[PDB]
Amino acid sequence: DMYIERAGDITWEKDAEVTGNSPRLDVALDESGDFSLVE
Amino acid sequence: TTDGVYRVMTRLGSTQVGVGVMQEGVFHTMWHVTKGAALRSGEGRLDPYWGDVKQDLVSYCGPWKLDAAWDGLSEVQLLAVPPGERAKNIQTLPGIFKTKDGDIGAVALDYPAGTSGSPILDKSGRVIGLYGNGVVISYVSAITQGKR
Repeated sequence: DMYIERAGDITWEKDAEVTGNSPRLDVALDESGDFSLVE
Repeated sequence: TTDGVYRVMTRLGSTQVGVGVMQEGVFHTMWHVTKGAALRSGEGRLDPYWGDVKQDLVSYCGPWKLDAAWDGLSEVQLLAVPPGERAKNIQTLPGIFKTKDGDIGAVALDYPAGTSGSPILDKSGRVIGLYGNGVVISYVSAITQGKR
């Protein structure tokens, strides 16, 4: 069985770690909700 | 029922299958996390109210409440709730999924699968979408938002 447990407030944190790129990707979304790359 | 971010757990032992957002009395997560199953919250039960496989979203106890959207320019924060770790904020500039139907923000962050449903926040603290439906190029998640 599936259950939920509170883990925190929804808040922005001023001291957050910062990481990751910002790629621009062409994609398609199919009926099953799956994204795939397009060329 | 308290507003906040929550782990979605299953049971021999317990495993974290995802995350979701309680806001305005409604629980929001990704369809692939729960497959629409009812959820326990203490002694109470949360039943699904709306869901859509193509958007990969589901709401419990009422209609989808989250409506903010990425502004297309600003950094955002993934409020990641990884299995076995405290909730933590990861700031990033989204990239973009370009589709035939318009552009969707995307975050190039690769967290454990049990992190799916974690909210992505704008600078005001509003939830602009949920993490965990995406593509591999590294994994890149759409910023998936529903309709209020």
